[PDB]
Amino acid sequence: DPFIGSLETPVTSSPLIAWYLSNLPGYRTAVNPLLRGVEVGLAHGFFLVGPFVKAGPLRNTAYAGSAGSLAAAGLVVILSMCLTIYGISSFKEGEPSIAPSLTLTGRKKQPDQLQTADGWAKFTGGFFFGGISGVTWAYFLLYV
Amino acid sequence: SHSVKIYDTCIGCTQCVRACPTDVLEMIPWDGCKAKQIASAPRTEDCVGCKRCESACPTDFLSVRVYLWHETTRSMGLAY
Amino acid sequence: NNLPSIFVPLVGLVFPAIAMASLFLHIQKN
Amino acid sequence: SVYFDLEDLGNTTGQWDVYGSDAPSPYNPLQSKFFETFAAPFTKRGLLLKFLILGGGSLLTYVSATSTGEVLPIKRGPQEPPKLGPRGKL
Amino acid sequence: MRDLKTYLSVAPVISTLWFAALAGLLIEINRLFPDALIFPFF
Amino acid sequence: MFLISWRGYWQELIETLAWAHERTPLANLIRWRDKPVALSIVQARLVGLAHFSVGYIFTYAAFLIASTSGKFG
Amino acid sequence: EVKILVDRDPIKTSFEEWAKPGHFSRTIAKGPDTTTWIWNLHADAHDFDSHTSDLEEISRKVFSAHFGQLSIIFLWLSGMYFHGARFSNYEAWLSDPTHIGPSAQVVWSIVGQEILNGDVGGGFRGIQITSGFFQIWRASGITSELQLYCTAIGGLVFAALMLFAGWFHYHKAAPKLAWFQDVESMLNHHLAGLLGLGSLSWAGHQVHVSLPINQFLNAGVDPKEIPLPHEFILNRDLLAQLYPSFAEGATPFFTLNWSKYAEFLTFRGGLDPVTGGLWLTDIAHHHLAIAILFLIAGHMYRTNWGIGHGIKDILEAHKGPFTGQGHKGLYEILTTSWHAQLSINLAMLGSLTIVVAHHMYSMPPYPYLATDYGTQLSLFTHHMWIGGFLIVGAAAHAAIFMVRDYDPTTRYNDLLDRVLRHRDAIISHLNWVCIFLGFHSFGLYIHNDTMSALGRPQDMFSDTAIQLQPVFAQWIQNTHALAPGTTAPGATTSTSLTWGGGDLVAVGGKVALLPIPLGTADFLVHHIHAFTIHVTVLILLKGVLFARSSRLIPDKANLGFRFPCDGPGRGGTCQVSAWDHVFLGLFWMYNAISVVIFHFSWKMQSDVWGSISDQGVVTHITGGNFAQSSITINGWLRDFLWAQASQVIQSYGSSLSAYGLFFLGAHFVWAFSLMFLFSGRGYWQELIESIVWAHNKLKVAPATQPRALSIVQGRAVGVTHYLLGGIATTWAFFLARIIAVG
Amino acid sequence: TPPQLDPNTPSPIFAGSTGGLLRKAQVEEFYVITWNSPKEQIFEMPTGGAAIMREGPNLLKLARKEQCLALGTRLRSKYKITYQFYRVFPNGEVQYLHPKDGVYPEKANPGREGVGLNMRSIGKNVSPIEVKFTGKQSYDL
Ligand code: CLA
Ligand code: CLA
Ligand code: CLA
Ligand code: CLA
Ligand code: CLA
Ligand SMILES: CC1=C(/C=C/C(C)=C/C=C/C(C)=C/C=C/C=C(C)/C=C/C=C(C)/C=C/C2=C(C)CCCC2(C)C)C(C)(C)CCC1
Ligand SMILES: CC1=C(/C=C/C(C)=C/C=C/C(C)=C/C=C/C=C(C)/C=C/C=C(C)/C=C/C2=C(C)CCCC2(C)C)C(C)(C)CCC1
Ligand SMILES: CC1=C(C/C=C(\C)CCC[C@H](C)CCC[C@H](C)CCCC(C)C)C(=O)c2ccccc2C1=O
Repeated sequence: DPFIGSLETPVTSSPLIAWYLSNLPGYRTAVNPLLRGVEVGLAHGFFLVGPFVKAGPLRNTAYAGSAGSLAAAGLVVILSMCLTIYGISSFKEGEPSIAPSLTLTGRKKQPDQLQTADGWAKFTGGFFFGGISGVTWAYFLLYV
Repeated sequence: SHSVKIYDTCIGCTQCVRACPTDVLEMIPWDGCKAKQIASAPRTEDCVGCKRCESACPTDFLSVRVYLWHETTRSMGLAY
Repeated sequence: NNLPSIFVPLVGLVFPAIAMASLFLHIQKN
Repeated sequence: SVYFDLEDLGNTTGQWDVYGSDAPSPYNPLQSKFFETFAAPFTKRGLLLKFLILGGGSLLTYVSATSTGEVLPIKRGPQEPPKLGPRGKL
Repeated sequence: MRDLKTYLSVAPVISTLWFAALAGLLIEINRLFPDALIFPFF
Repeated sequence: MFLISWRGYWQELIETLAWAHERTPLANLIRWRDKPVALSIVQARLVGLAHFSVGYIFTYAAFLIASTSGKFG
Repeated sequence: EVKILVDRDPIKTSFEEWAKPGHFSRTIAKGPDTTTWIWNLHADAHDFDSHTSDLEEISRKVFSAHFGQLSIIFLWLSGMYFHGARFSNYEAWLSDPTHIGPSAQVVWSIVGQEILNGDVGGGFRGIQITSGFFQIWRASGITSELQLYCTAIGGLVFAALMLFAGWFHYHKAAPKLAWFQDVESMLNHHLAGLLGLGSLSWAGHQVHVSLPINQFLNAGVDPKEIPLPHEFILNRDLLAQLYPSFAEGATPFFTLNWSKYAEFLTFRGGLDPVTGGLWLTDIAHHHLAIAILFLIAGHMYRTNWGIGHGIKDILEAHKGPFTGQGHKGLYEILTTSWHAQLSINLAMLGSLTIVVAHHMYSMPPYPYLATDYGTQLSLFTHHMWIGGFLIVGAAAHAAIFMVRDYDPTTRYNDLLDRVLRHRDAIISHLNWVCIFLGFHSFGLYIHNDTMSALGRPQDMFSDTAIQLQPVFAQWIQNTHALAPGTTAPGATTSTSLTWGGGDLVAVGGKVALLPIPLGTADFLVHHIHAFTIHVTVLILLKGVLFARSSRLIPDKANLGFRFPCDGPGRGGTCQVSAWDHVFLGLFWMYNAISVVIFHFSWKMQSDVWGSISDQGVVTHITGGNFAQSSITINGWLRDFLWAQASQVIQSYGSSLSAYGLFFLGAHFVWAFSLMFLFSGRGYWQELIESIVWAHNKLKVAPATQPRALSIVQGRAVGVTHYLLGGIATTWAFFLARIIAVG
Repeated sequence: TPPQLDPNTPSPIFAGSTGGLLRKAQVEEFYVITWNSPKEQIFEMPTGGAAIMREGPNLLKLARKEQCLALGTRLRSKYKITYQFYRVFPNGEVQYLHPKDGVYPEKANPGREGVGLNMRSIGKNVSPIEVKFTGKQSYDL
């Protein structure tokens, strides 16, 4: 549709990009949100562990990495909070999902349950658990 | 929606109706002027507040007045 | 003693977060 | 060459998912069961919020109070002898 | 001649002529009498 | 900044930013509840005046106290 | 075909149009009702595109204006030469250039301003000039004042000729439209004729006049004993004694054994030890090569004969991967409107001026120029400001074209439409880049300040705690230093001494040039420069692209180019025109140029300039504190603004006192500008109402009712006063410091 | 006049751009403008760029009423073409918007009801003190 505020470009519409983005955990519609959130949190915590231990205030002392690891965990907690409130102000208890109903081709498909109170709650819980697990794994691998 | 009012000093030159960008004002028959017509503002909910009608009005003071009031999506000029 | 080491972090960090969360939730409520 | 249909408005207004996928879950059933059973207590929202707030506050306060002077220069305190003021003030 | 005289009577030209004459008179007065802080004639 | 630059430029910038946020992947899942708009005229004037006054007061207080206390005389 | 087409006596010369002001516009010509009329009479004077619609009259007016501008420039040059001839100490400075300061102005003795006649040197009293004219005259071979007088007379004659030519080409024989629309012939004549021939003639002058006189001067001969320039032409024995190659005559040139001319056509490079400048033989060689290149390149376009190229054919027949059909209707657009050409030329001229300033400071081309610090500083800052102003004006004219000369029906271009169809992505990406660059560049400085204020000097981004070194620039510097050894066997040494590697050059006990080190501070300042440039580009591009229409206002093109707003509705629509975008980008151009000149001044004073004793040690002006004090804002405020302002504020009672006065006056003007930037028209109109009542009570009411300035006029006044005050402050501070300390 | 319908009108030839519809069209509303052209010609879209209008009936979708009115007034001023636009809601309701009486507002038409008329001079309004502590306003009286 030429009258929609979007353009078709090789980057935005390519088989490789489409496949890679559709295989990301944030776009798997059929899977329940908990398993996606667990993976997202694991990856985010494992990434976040590094910079705190590499550029922290105590980075030159012997405690450094341990302290940095703790800081990373704290950040995850804050992020989890930033998720929870976002659910409370967005999705009500009884309203259905607000995800798009039809695909690009035009076929009718089941809307994602991530945009729901229970779905978002599961996503946040999985994200918190995965973030804590990833931070712990990164610390153990780096300093053992 | 802002408030648009018309007073009886109008002489029916039809400049305000032509100046409106959202089709708010129109003309109706009247009795107390040479032109035998007067302006009106039925579609008040479509007003944005550009005040072009006041810009194009020959009188000692404007016979068409716009008072800003409660704003909404239409009066704020938002397309997103 | 050591009261500042317990009270400064509380006022500086925890209370602003609680107040911000409460105010955001109250504002966004319909 | 038409783009406006009144019968349905999802196509007319452009309500699509560009990168959505409806494929079945690739995760192993055993790992999925383990994660589902172990991550259950954090599913509730109000309980999660209250637990997060209380645990973060308590942990931060405990770490701040229990910390020694080696990590924190403020807890170590001054070491050099004091200094006098401009006009001899103490 | 009429149009040239009319142009010479326009505001910027008359202003610049008047101010040039005033500046010249002031400069010459200050040259003839170098410094002045009080009125000493009385 | 609030005392010279006016509203239309920032409104167009906000519209462009809204389009950019809407079109990107992995960030269009998050959506706002209140439509972002630029500040009003009187609000911007008030903000500029507050910034001006705060800077004035803080700068003069710092200079006065430091200069008077460095010498104590 | 190519032909000369003129119209005889299109206009009649008379004074009847001088009497009535505003004859060009009927609305202005009607008469003054209020005071605003006056303010309009000067605003629309030069808007030829609005006076009429025919292209012929506009082109003729443009031609006449160009001729008048040329006449004014010639008058200015003649005045400069006459001042150099009459009131100057050029002859005294010629013998001892190192110990005498140039001066070409003498102040009268009316009020007490005679204190401004400082002791420049050589038995003279006057104001020290920083135009660098003395070095130009020395490099040209001038050794007397009669030649300067003759040059001034010639300049006066040429100015009169230019004025007469302008009058003749407007009122007697005015070219037709087809004459101006012939771009191929104009390009051929500007490339082959204006540029190649002029540079060839200058190279001939340098070969025949400048080189022998400068060689005699460098040998140590007194300027009063040097033979006159025409003696070298008349006497071949003198030239044979100087350069034996001339004994062979012009035979080698036609014999293709050009090596015989290797005596006065060299490729050594570097700086001359005696004068601290480039070799004159290299300059003559470069001019000859440039003349050859331009003469060859001036025969590319087809005019009146079979051979040549067509610009339209070149544009249309262009095929590429990313372009496609592309440039199909650009020829008509470029040959139809003046504004697109004006924007392109303005941008190119600004970029060329910036490049000129950089190349001039890096490699000094004039004798005894590197050791005169004030001249270098003044030239750099002046050229940078001129380039910035031109670059700013280019965008404004581009917006004017896009607003009033663009129609997609008769003249359609594919590339412009493609660009206009995706402006949102461009604006969003530019905004993100600006935000990211600003955040990082300024957060580094704020972090350094905070870490230093807390007694933590080991956590800063500095050469000692956390090092961020410009590795790419250092690699380029090393490559340039090693260039003449293997990569450029023809050159004896490197082009410039700036590259890390080589020796130090000093003239007369003062440092001329030495390699410039690069560290963390250069990294930070370069990133700040990039951030400022990106923000200015964002502002100008947003102004240009959204000129015709916008999401907020779908019909912005109907309102025009210079309108204040659309109304209080839609939440507020103040400053939506492209004129407001240009007025906003002026501030950022000012900021960027100020930062650049501050960086250049501090770095040059700290790491390059200085003095040398007999032992061999070098003492710099500020003792190399740039690398450790310029990493924090407090260092910039204390070690640059506070420390280097001692000279300007203590100049009272001396010959520099005038500068100090300016250092105050500009400040005042700056503050004055704020009055026009923080207020509005209604308050002033309501006050003028009461003032007019008070006037009416005493029967002194004027017929022209006073009116407050328009919104656009107020914005223009504010921005003009702001820019003038800031620039004058910087000028006074720089000149006072560099004259008192250097 | 009786409101018309726009069942299956085609659309002009456009290559697409980023100035089109957004989430508000799917959530809140959008507008549709229909006209009739006697020949195929190129015009300028309000969203940026140029398009070509097919000969015959043409239909277009826009986001706001201001864009529709600007395009319609440009068409009337330059091409001498009659046009009409409606507003479309998410539930499918189509509301006739442009001339409701069948004639343009600038032309006086009998049978039109007057709204927002005050039969007094602008200086006859009461002071704000008279309307204090009440929900009305001085200009409303
Ligand atoms: C108002 C009070 C306040 C207080 C008390 C602190 C306190 C602190 N700041 Mg913060 N900060 C504040 C405001 C405040 N900040 C503001 C306004 C800004 C913006 C400029 C910052 C920006 C800032 C930066 C940029 C940095 C700090 C850091 C620090 C730590 C320095 C001690 C140390 O040397 O590392 C000792 C070692 C540590 C890493 C401590 C690890 C344990 C922490 C306390 C986590 C405990 C986890 C827990 C779950 C937290 C979440 C619960 C939630 C309720 C907060 C300490 C936690 C440093 C830091 O945290 O390093 C990354 C640092 O780099 N702060
Ligand atoms: C704007 C830039 C800026 C930057 C870069 C820094 C940087 C730094 N600060 Mg300073 N600081 C700044 C401004 C800045 N500061 C300002 C404005 C203030 C207030 C005055 C301070 C005050 C301050 C304090 C009080 C302290 C520091 C300290 C530090 C260090 C702590 C780093 C850390 O723990 O968190 C890093 C945390 C991260 C989560 C990193 C996020 C960025 C990641 C890498 C993103 C990269 C994106 C990637 C390319 C994405 C691609 C996606 C693709 C793969 C698909 C760090 C070197 C601390 C110190 O002691 O250091 C010696 C300290 O205590 N800073
Ligand atoms: C080879 C001959 C020739 C030369 C030397 C020039 C040179 C010049 N032209 Mg070009 N031009 C030419 C051919 C030539 N043109 C042709 C054939 C056309 C028609 C297609 C044009 C169309 C044209 C236009 C429309 C304009 C110019 C302009 C200019 C001036 C640019 C200003 C500047 O850069 O400062 C350089 C300054 C100097 C070198 C001044 C020296 C004075 C020169 C040598 C005058 C003699 C030039 C003239 C062509 C010969 C006289 C012929 C006549 C006596 C019969 C410059 C004088 C612009 C200008 O400034 O207008 C006045 C301008 O607007 N030119
Ligand atoms: C290369 C030459 C050049 C040329 C020929 C033009 C040509 C044109 N410009 Mg462009 N322009 C240029 C460069 C140029 N511009 C640059 C570099 C900029 C960036 C600042 C602009 C920005 C610009 C703007 C913002 C506008 C134009 C417009 C116009 C048109 C109207 C001209 C006018 O009426 O001024 C006649 C002269 C004046 C009004 C004099 C004003 C007083 C100046 C500002 C004071 C400077 C003071 C002095 C330096 C300091 C000493 C103080 C002392 C006197 C006490 C004209 C077609 C105007 C237009 O309407 O276009 C359609 C318009 O609005 N131009
Ligand atoms: C010195 C004061 C000042 C400052 C700081 C700014 C700042 C800015 N200007 Mg404004 N502006 C000013 C004066 C100023 N302006 C003036 C006088 C004018 C003339 C009218 C303008 C006109 C203007 C225009 C025309 C434009 C801007 C734009 C911008 C933005 C550039 C993007 C970027 O660099 O952001 C990065 C951020 C910074 C450089 C600001 C400082 C942030 C530091 C690092 C602190 C961060 C610390 C930390 C996060 C704080 C947390 C503490 C808290 C929790 C308690 C930025 C917000 C441009 C824009 O918005 O496009 C993007 C733009 O187009 N400005
Ligand atoms: C500084 C100045 C001035 C002056 C100037 C002058 C003095 C100039 C001169 C000039 C000149 C004096 C020039 C010349 C030129 C020449 C030429 C351009 C030539 C050419 C030639 C040729 C081209 C040749 C050819 C040939 C060949 C190749 C071979 C054989 C044959 C023949 C010979 C033909 C004045 C006052 C004005 C003004 C101010 C400044
Ligand atoms: C940058 C600038 C400047 C400067 C400029 C200059 C310096 C210029 C120069 C110029 C030049 C330097 C030019 C030249 C020219 C030349 C020519 C134009 C020539 C011609 C020739 C001829 C024509 C010849 C002829 C002949 C003969 C005689 C013989 C043989 C044959 C023949 C025919 C070839 C200034 C400061 C003003 C400022 C602004 C900017
Ligand atoms: C100060 C100010 C004014 C008032 C400024 C005025 C009225 C300009 C006055 C200019 C001169 C001084 C007036 C007189 C000019 C005549 C040439 C005087 C002739 C008499 C002798 C001096 C020769 C505005 O009108 C305004 C409008 C919009 C935004 C800001 C402002 C603003 O800041």
